[PDB]
Amino acid sequence: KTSFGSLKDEDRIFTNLYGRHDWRLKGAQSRGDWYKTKEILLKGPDWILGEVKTSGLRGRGGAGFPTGLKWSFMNKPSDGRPKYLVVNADEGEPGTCKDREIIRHDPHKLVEGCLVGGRAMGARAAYIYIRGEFYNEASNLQVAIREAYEAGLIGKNACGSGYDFDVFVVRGAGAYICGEETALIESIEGKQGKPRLKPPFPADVGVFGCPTTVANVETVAVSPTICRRGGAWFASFGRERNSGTKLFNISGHVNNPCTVEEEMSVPLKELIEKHAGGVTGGWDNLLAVIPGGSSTPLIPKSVCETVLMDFDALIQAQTGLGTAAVIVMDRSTDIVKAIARLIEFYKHESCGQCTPCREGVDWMNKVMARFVRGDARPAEIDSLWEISKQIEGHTICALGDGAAWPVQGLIRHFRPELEERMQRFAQQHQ
Amino acid sequence: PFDNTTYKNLQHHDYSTYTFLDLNLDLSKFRMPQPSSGRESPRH
Amino acid sequence: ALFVHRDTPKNNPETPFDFTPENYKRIEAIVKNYPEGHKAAAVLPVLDLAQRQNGWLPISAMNKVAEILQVPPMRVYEVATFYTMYNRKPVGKYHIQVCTTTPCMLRNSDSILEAIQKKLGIKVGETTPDKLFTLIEVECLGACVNAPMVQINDNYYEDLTPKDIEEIIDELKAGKIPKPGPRSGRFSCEPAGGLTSLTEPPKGPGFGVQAGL
Amino acid sequence: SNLIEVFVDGQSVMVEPGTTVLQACEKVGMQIPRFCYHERLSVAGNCRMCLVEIEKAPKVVAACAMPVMKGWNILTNSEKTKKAREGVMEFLLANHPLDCPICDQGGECDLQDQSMMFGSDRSRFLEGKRAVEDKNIGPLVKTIMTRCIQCTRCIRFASEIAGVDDLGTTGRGNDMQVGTYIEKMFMSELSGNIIDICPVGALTSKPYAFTARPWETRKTESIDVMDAVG
Ligand SMILES: NC(=O)C1=CN([C@@H]2O[C@H](COP(=O)(O)OP(=O)(O)OC[C@H]3O[C@@H](n4cnc5c(N)ncnc54)[C@H](O)[C@@H]3O)[C@@H](O)[C@H]2O)C=CC1
Ligand SMILES: Cc1cc2nc3c(=O)[nH]c(=O)nc-3n(C[C@H](O)[C@H](O)[C@H](O)COP(=O)(O)O)c2cc1C
Ligand code: SF4
Ligand code: SF4
Ligand code: SF4
Ligand code: FES
Ligand code: FES
Ligand SMILES: [K+]
Repeated sequence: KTSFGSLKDEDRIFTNLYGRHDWRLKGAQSRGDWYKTKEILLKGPDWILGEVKTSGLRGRGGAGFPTGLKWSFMNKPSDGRPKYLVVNADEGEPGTCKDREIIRHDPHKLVEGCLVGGRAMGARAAYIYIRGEFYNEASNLQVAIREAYEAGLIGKNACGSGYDFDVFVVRGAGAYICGEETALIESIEGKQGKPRLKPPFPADVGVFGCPTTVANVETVAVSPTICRRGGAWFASFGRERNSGTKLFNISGHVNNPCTVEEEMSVPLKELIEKHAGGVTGGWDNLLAVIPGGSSTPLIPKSVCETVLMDFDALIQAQTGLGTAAVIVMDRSTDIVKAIARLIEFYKHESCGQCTPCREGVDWMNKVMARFVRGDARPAEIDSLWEISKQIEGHTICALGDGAAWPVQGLIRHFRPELEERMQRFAQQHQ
Repeated sequence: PFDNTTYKNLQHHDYSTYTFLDLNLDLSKFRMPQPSSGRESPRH
Repeated sequence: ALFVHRDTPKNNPETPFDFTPENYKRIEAIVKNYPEGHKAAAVLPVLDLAQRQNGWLPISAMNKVAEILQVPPMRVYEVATFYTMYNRKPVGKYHIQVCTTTPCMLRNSDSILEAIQKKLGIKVGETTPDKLFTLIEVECLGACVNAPMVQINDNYYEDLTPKDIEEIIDELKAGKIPKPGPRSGRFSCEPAGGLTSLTEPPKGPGFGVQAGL
Repeated sequence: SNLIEVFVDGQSVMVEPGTTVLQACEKVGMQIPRFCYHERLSVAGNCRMCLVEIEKAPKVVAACAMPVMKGWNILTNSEKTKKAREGVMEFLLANHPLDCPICDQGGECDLQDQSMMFGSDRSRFLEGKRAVEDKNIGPLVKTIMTRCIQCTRCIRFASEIAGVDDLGTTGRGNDMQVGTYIEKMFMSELSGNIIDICPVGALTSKPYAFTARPWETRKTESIDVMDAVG
């Protein structure tokens, strides 16, 4: 197979993504959920982990780590401590709203995924870290959790298999840095959302010191479908080591911003011209595209023509996949102002525990504000690049790298616009 | 039949301030006994 | 805008505050949600519970939450100051947050912000003199495909126009409660030009399963 | 024998399991620069000054928090280690206030000493620095919070050895201040020892403040007689 995309409705993972059907237990069980879960729980954690590993499912959070190996990290005998599975439902990344749609429209799929994942790694219970701002989503999730509890699917003797499994929902308090898995673990324990250092990994010391595995909503809710349809069914899509279907949130200067499921290795041009309704003012009006939300560098029109929206093609285009969040900027935009606002957002969401991010993000904010104003010298632009090289790779967590990447991409792709802006200011003001 | 032109998430308009908390209070009766570390706090 | 506290007559440890017995039962359930030996893990929602008791957090819910969980008060102070949801200043009855992040400013959220400013007659971060509306700006709230948007109390209002937000304001002033949903043609996240996907009905259970399961 | 052999600068040494990089580097008689690590306090790993490079590994690890493994070779004088040290020093000195003549830590300051030893020689920060509101935490420890570097030895000392649990880190981002969030008078039997563990002049001795300078002081060792601990 060479042409990737044009996914039929028979292969979409998340039916009722648009909320047109019932989201409760009677609606979810009529769409295929909660079917033959007892045999899945009874077959074996080794079989479930092997089926996940053969499927080639990778990280849907944006890190790109393979899910099967990471889930099999905790497949070890216990030392007397309980084991925990935690679902990351914070989703503080700009441009990203797919997990909100999953927790608002398919909560029972998330609960069945929690049960299947907890069976796979022998977890004692499940914790869902919902976002604080998603109050209605959390209420709907807890309604579905109660409806699944009163049906005997979870709890004591879950799904009639003799395996106990408990589920919890914990609300956040408005912090994007709580989306990091170690900062999420620290936030559940009742401290500030300040990340830990690896090693020790969460598979050894996690929440409450117990072995704990943290996984995204989109990589948990697909696990019962992974077990039911089979590994090769998910491996049929995309390129090699890029299998699966992805939710894409397209927003920006676009006629119809929307969330849509598609194949992994679909070209970006086909997706943005088919599902998004096209760039405003035609294709020639397009100026830049950020393919993964605020964590990834942008790419101009010269790279956006024949780019495949998977991990390998995007990492070959000196950017990252991110959370498949397509932010589109046309020619009627102040691009430097947009990157300055992104950097100011990164300044307003940074825990401040470790020094290089805590100082360099503020320094980058001042430099980019002066660049938007234009009050600098041109060589300082190159100096700003060096500041990024003093942040990327010297931080506790990846928020500093996630702030250094868009500045590097903006400089590397639109240095002429920056320098012409500031020399125009220098001419017209001095 | 089949309906595809109506939004079914109409319950979220009728949520009060304490719906999450009272839902947790009602759901607390279905939960397993929590494990014990041997002490009531690490500061003990 | 200050991360340190000074003793005022309206904000001091001697300010009276207490939990209702139903809220005590809710706090007990929240504590029982966590493993034994880790009572401090209940400090995150319970303090937020106190916010739902008052609308803002003086330093009397801080000490009370520290007392009823056997934690030092400085941990509660750290938790309240680190997180932006916990209002340590008395906000208005309807807290309005406007998203000014790049996928929201791309769809001209500045016009909506200026419409709110010229309607309520306030500034950024200022409180209306009838103690009803508070207007601040925050980061991305997860409604990027329905940008621009606002968040009033615990209700999302997405795909807004200046006419839409001024209608929301003058209907909120009348005592009624608006509809927490997008105000455009689409309902939640579908494209406005019809369903580009999931036009076919779902296929139900027992579809595409493998042998041996 | 459970002890494993590691390599520093091409030289073999025999260390115990669970031993960090910095302990092995001290075992071979070298001192990796540090701000937040302490041999009597818990590991925080946030100052990021102790970053070194393991060979055949394209990411610098924190020597104060990374356990060693068998066969590792540690390069403590390579190019990227010096680049990381200079970058961390520049970030630390970006918001530090120009208070060296009027600060009691001058002449015995860790920040000045390792800035001379491992940092650069000029500042590229052309913007305006931050300013932190001062605090009053007692009649013994003079407090000027503008000079702090958020090393969090205050916090670990107050929570682990003194066990008073009064100090904390309020706020988020670069505006986070190390304080008590209220006018709390931190008084204990071991308060003044924080003046020992502050690497900067943020905390100073109030009776000793603006009285002398460490380079003109003769040191004479003696025994305490006020208490019977000796
Ligand atoms: N999904 C979202 O909303 C957002 C996602 N991101 C993305 O998240 C990523 C950063 O997060 P991380 O989880 O730190 O990424 P990655 O470096 O850590 O690691 C992915 C997973 O593998 C594990 N792991 C890493 N190194 C390991 C090792 N040597 N041995 C064993 N396990 C190991 C981690 O614990 C984690 O569970 C970036 O790619 C960033 O773009 C960033 C912002 C928001
Ligand atoms: C600063 C930061 C914020 C993050 N926020 C989220 C988030 O909100 N949601 C999420 O699923 N992952 C987030 N992540 C990624 C997680 O660290 C981790 O990759 C994810 O929770 C699970 O990855 P997985 O898809 O392989 O299971 C964030 C990472 C960083 C560095
Ligand atoms: S990189 Fe920034 S957000 Fe991440 S741990 Fe360091 S200070 Fe915190
Ligand atoms: S603490 Fe700061 S002001 Fe004092 S001597 Fe050191 S660098 Fe100078
Ligand atoms: S005042 Fe000194 S000891 Fe305390 S956190 Fe700051 S630098 Fe560290
Ligand atoms: S950028 Fe505004 S809701 Fe995400
Ligand atoms: S000494 Fe290791 S990070 Fe500070
Ligand atoms: K000192």
